[PDB]
Amino acid sequence: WQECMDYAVTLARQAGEVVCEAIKNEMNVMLKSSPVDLVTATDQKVEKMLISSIKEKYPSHSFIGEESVAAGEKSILTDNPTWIIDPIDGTTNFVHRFPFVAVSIGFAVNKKIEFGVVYSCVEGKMYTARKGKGAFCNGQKLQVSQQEDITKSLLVTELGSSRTPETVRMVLSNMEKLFCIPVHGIRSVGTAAVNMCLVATGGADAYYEMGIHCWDVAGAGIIVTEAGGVLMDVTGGPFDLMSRRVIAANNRILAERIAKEIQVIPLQRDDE
Amino acid sequence: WQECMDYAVTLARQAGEVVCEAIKNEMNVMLKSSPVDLVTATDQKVEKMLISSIKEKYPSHSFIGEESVAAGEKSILTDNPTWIIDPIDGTTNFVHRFPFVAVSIGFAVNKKIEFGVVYSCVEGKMYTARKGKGAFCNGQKLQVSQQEDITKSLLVTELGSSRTPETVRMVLSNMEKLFCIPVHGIRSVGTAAVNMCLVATGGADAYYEMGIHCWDVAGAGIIVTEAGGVLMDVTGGPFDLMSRRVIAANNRILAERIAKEIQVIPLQRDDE
Ligand SMILES: O=P([O-])([O-])O[C@@H]1[C@H](O)[C@H](O)[C@@H](O)[C@H](O)[C@H]1O
Ligand SMILES: O=P([O-])([O-])O[C@@H]1[C@H](O)[C@H](O)[C@@H](O)[C@H](O)[C@H]1O
Ligand SMILES: [Ca+2]
Ligand SMILES: [Ca+2]
Ligand SMILES: [Ca+2]
Ligand SMILES: [Ca+2]
Ligand SMILES: [Ca+2]
Ligand SMILES: [Ca+2]
Ligand SMILES: [Cl-]
Ligand SMILES: [Cl-]
Repeated sequence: WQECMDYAVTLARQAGEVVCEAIKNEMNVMLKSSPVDLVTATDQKVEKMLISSIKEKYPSHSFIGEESVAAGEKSILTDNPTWIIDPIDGTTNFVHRFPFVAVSIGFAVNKKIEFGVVYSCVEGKMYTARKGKGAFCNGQKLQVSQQEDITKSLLVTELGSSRTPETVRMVLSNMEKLFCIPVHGIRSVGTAAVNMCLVATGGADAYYEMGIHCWDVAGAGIIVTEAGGVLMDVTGGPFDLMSRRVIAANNRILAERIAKEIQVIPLQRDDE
Repeated sequence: WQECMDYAVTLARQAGEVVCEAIKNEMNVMLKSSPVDLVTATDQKVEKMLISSIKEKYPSHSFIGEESVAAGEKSILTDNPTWIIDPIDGTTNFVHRFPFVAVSIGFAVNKKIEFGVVYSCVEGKMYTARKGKGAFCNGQKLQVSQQEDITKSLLVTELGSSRTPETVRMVLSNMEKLFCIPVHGIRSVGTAAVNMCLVATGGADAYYEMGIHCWDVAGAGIIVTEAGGVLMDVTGGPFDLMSRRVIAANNRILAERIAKEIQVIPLQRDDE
């Protein structure tokens, strides 16, 4: 797998420069399922680049990509080596030139993530992790924080892609409960992968969100765990790559305290 | 005033050095008005260093410093050349190693801001702006976005320092109104100065918040305006550096719209 991983990094840095060059220019913004669900030509171009370059070196491997799924593909995970890709995580940020956009790649064999590569191109941070090998950012080994007291934690989360009054009110309600525990604060950088990568570095204590997809957490999840953290479903149950929900914390203590506070929003699984 | 400005940029970098060095070490985290209102020995020393270095060259100038005010000094602005200082804007981030901390310095004469210096030490970004000279970040001229459609804007704001149910509910409700207009999204990096600087670059279209202090925005405000932006009061009226309220936008079109949507949160002015 090291051959594939080293290849993924080269590919990530490559797709990374395409994105980071495109960000400097005027874009043609297009909508997908709503006026806030955006996509551009770069999202599509980069994804086709990645898939081709991968199936060119590894023709037997399967692929699960955000735009490919929107192109007609089904997001079904088998035991076969599968590349779970998100060409640009932070499309809205990308469109606005907000300094946080990443290229995310996850690789799963036997339905388990072997390695994850997350490239934050604007800042030039390459986050990588291989099962049992550790998590790193530009050669620097990562380690999650040791905070076990919720009232002294810094959390990260996003408001979501939905504008439905009920869904929104529930998200804000969950945000309120945690906020008033209280915790030191809540941050929102604009991308699931980076938010999680910040938890891995220890700059944030935990991340939680409902509404995400497999391509959002496939690369960063392994990075949090290899940094010493834990992944979990919002329900307190085990993490599920297709569940649309996740809690990426420094330790099990915060994860369960957070789970205890938030109310689940009904979501449709990616494998349905 | 240019001499003062040149001296300011130097002092800010020197302070930035100190802050960014301490951020990697063990620190004594103390409390101010509550368990979530923090301060560290670095906040205290950096301010003392700044005020002393300034008082040496310009002994006839006045100062307004967060920690000085906390120590008993009153935040009263006069027509005399006053240095409005925020040693560390983003103390909670500092304590958590969250990659966004800034040293802010605002210089006012006749109660108007002449220049501002904001140094984001972790990123090594020096934001500066003299009235009528333009705003720059590391020697590159800044310019706000041109979005006049609120439904395509990206806003930045913070949840605040209060955990009072009543207040937290107004903050989240104001957030709910803007989010469901809808807007493309809402971000929170954890520091008012940087949030405003991101608006000056165009990465975000507008920033708003009620609860900040004069030292939080004295430096970044001139950067937004010099970048082509506008500072406004939540009432839609002119900006009042001592009111605890602010709307820093790319243009008046968006600013007026935000002021229309949000509800005022009762607060004690800095001059009361
Ligand atoms: O659309 P995308 O920009 O690839 O990814 C989005 C980002 O990860 C965002 O932070 C998260 O809150 C959304 O749920 C995702 O869909
Ligand atoms: O305490 P400080 O970190 O210097 O300043 C705070 C930060 O700027 C924060 O982002 C803002 O939301 C608060 O209102 C400020 O008081
Ligand atoms: Ca998307
Ligand atoms: Ca994407
Ligand atoms: Ca994504
Ligand atoms: Ca403070
Ligand atoms: Ca401060
Ligand atoms: Ca501050
Ligand atoms: Cl905070
Ligand atoms: Cl958002």
